[PDB]
Amino acid sequence: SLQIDIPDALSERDKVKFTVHTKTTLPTFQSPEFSVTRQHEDFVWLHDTLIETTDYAGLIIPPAPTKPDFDGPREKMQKLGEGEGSMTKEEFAKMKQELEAEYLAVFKKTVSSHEVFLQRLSSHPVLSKDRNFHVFLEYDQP
Amino acid sequence: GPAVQFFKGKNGSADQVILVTQ
Repeated sequence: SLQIDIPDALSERDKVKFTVHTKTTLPTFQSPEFSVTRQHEDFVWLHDTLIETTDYAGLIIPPAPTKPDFDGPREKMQKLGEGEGSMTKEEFAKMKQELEAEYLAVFKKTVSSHEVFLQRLSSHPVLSKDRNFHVFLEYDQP
Repeated sequence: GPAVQFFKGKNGSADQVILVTQ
């Protein structure tokens, strides 16, 4: 079996980090359980690479994940304090709490899109076997 | 502005977001 989930993620400056966790029985992997850190572009790279593969001409590659956008929430958070002085402590806390809820919503949607893409790949009997997909899953220089 | 760290809930555990130094 090939089981992939995204346990955790980080949003920073303008960059988003996903943790891609793999559980597998397959002999082809060096280890049964491992985790790596990947960025949205890495997901895009995999999709494009699968598309390029001559052998997969007759298969439909799963659509790439949507690029994550945290711009509204990040922009608001910077502004929030920012004007910490202007407002009361309860006002500040409630606002910070609100903006956090927003981050979480964006997180839930983007995490799902990235995870679903990987899960579709593992579903495919041919695609799961792909060498590039494997490297994406467990290559860890650090 | 701070980084935000997301933890997917260990179901049925709720998802969490935490403010990270940056």
